[PDB]
Amino acid sequence: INNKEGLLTALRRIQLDINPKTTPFSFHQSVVASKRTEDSIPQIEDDLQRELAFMNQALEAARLGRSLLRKEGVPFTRPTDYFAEMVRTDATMEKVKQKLIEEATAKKAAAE
Amino acid sequence: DRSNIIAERKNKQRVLVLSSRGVTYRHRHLLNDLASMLPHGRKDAKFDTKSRLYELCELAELYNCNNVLFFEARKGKDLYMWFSKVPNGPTVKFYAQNLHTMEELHFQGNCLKGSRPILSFDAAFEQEPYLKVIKELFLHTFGVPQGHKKSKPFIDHVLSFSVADGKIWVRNYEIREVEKVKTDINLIEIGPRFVLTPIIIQEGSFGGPILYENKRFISP
Amino acid sequence: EDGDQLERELDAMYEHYKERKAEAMTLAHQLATGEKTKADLIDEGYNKYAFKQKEGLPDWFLEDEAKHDKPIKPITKEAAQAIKEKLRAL
Amino acid sequence: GALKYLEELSKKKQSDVVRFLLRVRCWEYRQLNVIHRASRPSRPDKARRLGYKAKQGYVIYRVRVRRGGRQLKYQRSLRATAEERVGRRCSNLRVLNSYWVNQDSTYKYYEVILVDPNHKAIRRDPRINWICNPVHKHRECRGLTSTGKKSRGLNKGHRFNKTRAGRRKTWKRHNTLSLWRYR
Amino acid sequence: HFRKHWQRRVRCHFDQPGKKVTRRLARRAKAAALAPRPVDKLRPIVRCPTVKYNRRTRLGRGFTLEELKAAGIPRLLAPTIGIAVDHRRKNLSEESLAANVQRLKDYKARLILFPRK
Amino acid sequence: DEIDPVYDSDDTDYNVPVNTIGNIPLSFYDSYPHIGYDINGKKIMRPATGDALQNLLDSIEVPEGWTGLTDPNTGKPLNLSRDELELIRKVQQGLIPDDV
Amino acid sequence: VYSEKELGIPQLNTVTPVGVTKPKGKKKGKVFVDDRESMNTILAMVEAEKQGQIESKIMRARQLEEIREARRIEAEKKEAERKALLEN
Amino acid sequence: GHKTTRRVLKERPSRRKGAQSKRTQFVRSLIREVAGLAPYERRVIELLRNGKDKRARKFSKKKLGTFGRAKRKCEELQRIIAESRRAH
RNA sequence: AAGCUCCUUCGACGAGUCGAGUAGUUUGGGAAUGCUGCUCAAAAUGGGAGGUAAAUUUCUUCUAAAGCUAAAUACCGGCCA
RNA sequence: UUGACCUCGGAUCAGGUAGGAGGACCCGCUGAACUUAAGCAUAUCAAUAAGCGGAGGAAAAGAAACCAACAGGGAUUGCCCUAGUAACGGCGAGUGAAGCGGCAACAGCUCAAAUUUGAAAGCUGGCUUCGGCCCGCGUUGUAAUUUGGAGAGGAUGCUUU
Repeated sequence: INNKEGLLTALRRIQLDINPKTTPFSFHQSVVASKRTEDSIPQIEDDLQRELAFMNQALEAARLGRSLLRKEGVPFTRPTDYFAEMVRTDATMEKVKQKLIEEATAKKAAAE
Repeated sequence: DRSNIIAERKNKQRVLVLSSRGVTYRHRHLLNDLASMLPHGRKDAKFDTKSRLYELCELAELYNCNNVLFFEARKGKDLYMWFSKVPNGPTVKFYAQNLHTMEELHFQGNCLKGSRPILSFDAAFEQEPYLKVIKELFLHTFGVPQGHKKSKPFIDHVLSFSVADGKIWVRNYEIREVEKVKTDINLIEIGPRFVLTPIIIQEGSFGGPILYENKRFISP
Repeated sequence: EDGDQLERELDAMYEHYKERKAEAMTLAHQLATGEKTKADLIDEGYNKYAFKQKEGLPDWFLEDEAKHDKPIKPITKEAAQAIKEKLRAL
Repeated sequence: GALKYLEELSKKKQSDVVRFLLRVRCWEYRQLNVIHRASRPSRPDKARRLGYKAKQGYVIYRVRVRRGGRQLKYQRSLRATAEERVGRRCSNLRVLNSYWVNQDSTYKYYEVILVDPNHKAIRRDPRINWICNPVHKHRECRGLTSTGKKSRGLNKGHRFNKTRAGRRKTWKRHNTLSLWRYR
Repeated sequence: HFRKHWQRRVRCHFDQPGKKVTRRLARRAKAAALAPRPVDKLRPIVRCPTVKYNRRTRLGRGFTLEELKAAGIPRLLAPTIGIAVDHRRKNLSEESLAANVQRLKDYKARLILFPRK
Repeated sequence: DEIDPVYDSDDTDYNVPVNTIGNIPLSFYDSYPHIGYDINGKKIMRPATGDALQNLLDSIEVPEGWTGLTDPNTGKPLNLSRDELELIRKVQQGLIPDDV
Repeated sequence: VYSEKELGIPQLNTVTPVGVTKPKGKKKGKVFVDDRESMNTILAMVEAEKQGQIESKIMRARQLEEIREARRIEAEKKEAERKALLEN
Repeated sequence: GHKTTRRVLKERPSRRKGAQSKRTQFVRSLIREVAGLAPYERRVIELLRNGKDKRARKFSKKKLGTFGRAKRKCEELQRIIAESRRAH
């Protein structure tokens, strides 16, 4: 069951107009990648290549949005003068710092 | 005018994130992660499963919310996510399978709680029709309206959507600026990693005619 | 009839027996910081002891009810510091 | 029908009239002692459904117990504590049951129904000679009352796998190394 | 798996023949009490619930009310002649109902009932 | 009917600050002349510098609305209004939850 | 116990911003604060660290206000220099 | 699975083991009208009379803990308001 | 006194208890595994626990907050053998 | 003035009851550490040892707010198996059930919710010629009937003491 006509009419009812001619990237804030990325992923199981493909797609979208944000003039670089709430706790930051330090110390201690 | 959007033309959008009565701690962590990421949203928990989906609709009407994100836990092991345009908008059911929350110490990424993300949509969301619908609903959900002042103003994180087999994959990355050698972006994963198998798309708010049935879904 | 004399005797005996023998600052902090608003304040003020007669009742019974009508609300170290600094005199 | 109406009052116990009555009775209980005798119950409907009988040998005792924490919580309920205090007070009687009657910001108030095992009306009544039997000595002390069963988890289902047949007995049964003759 | 004191919680089985002979004496004592009656009450034929054991059948707890009524044995008199009665069970199938009715009819045909006092 | 996504008068977020700064402790921005950034991205200055005599007088006799809390919006300490003080008094006493 | 500078631990985007970070091992940039005002700002922060704990709220506030004035003058001079460079 | 003929079972008396009888409805309503209202019930009554249905629903949910219970309590309070209006 | 059959008559079923938030304790078990303590506090086409993507919470199975009860079970103790 | 009703007390009044002991097994409260992880802190030891309270010849549990998805099972309890499975875990050390199935034994019931209302029909005590006389409890509810895979009430015609 796939009613394409009904899907199209429902999306027509939903649709918020998204036109670069009419509407700014500051508003719509969406980037559509040209590549399908299923070609970029040869095998589903391979975690490394899957992560790399997602990395590539996200990076391309980020660069495109960044260029559009310069074209619009909206601020984009969060300055060192700024401190604000994080999505995760400074305690979590301290813990991940501890884990990284432990791993590095173990490595170069094994070298020693 | 207390719609709390300071903008030329306002994107009045609201998300009500609801959880069910039997959600696992991992699913509650996922709820907390999306609640932190979505600043035009309201958290609520323990909706009785014996109630009705249009009763979810009056719940969203009570909270004045035009979008609802429903977390239904089945077996206490399998997540079901409902994205619905509340008043009379088509709704999508996906099944969430693989779960990774922000509290795991292998992500090594962090951003602003509520800052606007770069929405990185895949191409299949641009060709395929039911993926058209999913893209529209997802844009309306994670849209983070323009002049909404409960958001911080500097863009530093990317929410990327990408289908591989038949499944939507969600990724969250942080933009790190490093100056070029005689400044570009390195993306470092932050948080919610949850794998989506689309199941159904209904025309109504929560009922209505069925339009897409994913005839490749094998249930746990 | 009116009981005024007997109430006088009871109050005199109670006075003779007496002779012989953070939460507010926490609420103020919650109101100041963007945590709880006016509607929340009245909602929390509708307690089990709401509509407690206090004017026409005898002093001894009012003192007993005041001793035993204290609800336990969470407190904060910031509120403790604030009350200590407020109580600290010259 | 009057008991049904009383049950509805106890259901809407937060109403105006019930709040006033519990206020006045709380003042009276604070004025009285920690443990005292009632010939007639404060909530006759609750007493009747718990088993109180208008017979010579049934008594009610009203007891106030301190409420709050013991951050270690005292695993015995205040109801069980009140029943145990009643047992040490009148060791002669047998604790039939108990029910909450009132509460305050410092004390919680319970009424316990007690039965006299040495009165021959109680001996004759074949519905109560079971508690006349000697196996029911200090049921409150052995946790055999309703609060005891609730705290011991004496219920059926997969939710009560570890406690449906006794926690310590289940532990012992699972940790015994049984060795047969023909191994 | 010997982290704990299996030394204090080891219990042996040297009393197996003793328990066997005790059980035999107990059933013999029950027979002596109910000298002409059978030692065990009649029980219905029921089916194992799970899918792994559907095709196999076993003994139940007691007969259903509908089965007793169809067999013509009163509910209050069946336990006195030695028929286990289970009020919780329901038939839900003519096959099981008929099987238990046939079993009860065979019991009636093989039973001799004595006239009170 | 289509729901109009508007804060109600009773909503928790009915009034949200302009400072855009979250639940961060006030230890930050102590050395910086501004308090955070607004929507557009422009930093918000301290309002003014308190006088030494005024600070000494406040320490000697703290005002009625003094709470010892630094305002997340402005460098000056946050002070409760008279209506807020009356609300706190009414909540503490329990004599009148709702007026009239 | 080993030095974090030697340990190749990447910077993390906690509450304190990472900002823009130099590529590893290649030409870290040089920024000069040769200006007397910048000297005074950093020196005043150094003296704040040297003083440390003080028992007077007024003294702490005046210390903070002085070093805030230091940043303010530094920022004004930097803005003036940026305007001059834009002119040139 | 197996093909067996299903029978029709007798209605168990344990069905509806709650309350649906008119006598209990009478008793419950009479006890309501003799006893009165709780503080929160009266607050929600005031909200509904003033017309703040959303605010009343939110307050009821906050006091009770469940959406269904909040909706139900709003329902009884609404019929109480209607019955009082008819009585007046 | 008692068991039944039939019916143009009826059919009451346990509340600071469930439940929500929260601290402690405990378990293989955040659908909080069970319990206790604090705040709020229920319903009567009700409530509980389950099944299920199957298209909306359909379906299944039981009635919690009163109580009694021998036998199969343990037994370094008592009277013996 | 008098007499009730209720409540609170005294009596070297009459009749009884509670201590303590024992504690192998049993029911609860409370509750460690050594050790292991070749260091150690979560964990483990252990929901154990010590301490406290309470019975019996057994105790406890016990007649589903159960198991289950069945072509259904049908109180509790103990053995074998499920099984070192599921599940949880500095996912290290490790921890660790349950349904079902084969058995042993098997027994079901009492209440609150009703108006006996054409009759408190119920029960305690002392006084006895031991047969029946009082006193008191009690209507703020003692007898009979009834407890939801039910029942009540009439009619109805069989069958039991």
